[PDB]
Amino acid sequence: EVLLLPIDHQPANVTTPTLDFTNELTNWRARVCELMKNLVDNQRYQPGW
Amino acid sequence: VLLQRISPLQIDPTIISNTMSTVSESTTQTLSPASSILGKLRPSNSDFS
Repeated sequence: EVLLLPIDHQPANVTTPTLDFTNELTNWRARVCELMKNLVDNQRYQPGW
Repeated sequence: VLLQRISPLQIDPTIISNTMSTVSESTTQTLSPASSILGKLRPSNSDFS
């Protein structure tokens, strides 16, 4: 009586869904974009631009 | 011509043109280092012998 998932599950509170920025994959996309900001912050890693 | 068949490496036809697209310039300039390269050196496989 159990299934296994690769991501975290959490049941919804309401039946009318609407947009939020509080979950695991948005946190993931945020951390990836934060690394790319830290990578564009140096111009050693791209000297041509 | 004898080492031609022994040696494993051949020329990669597109290294030079796949490069110089990482760096670019404004089109407002009339001088171009990348097309200066591609007018300066001509690979043509006659370099190879």
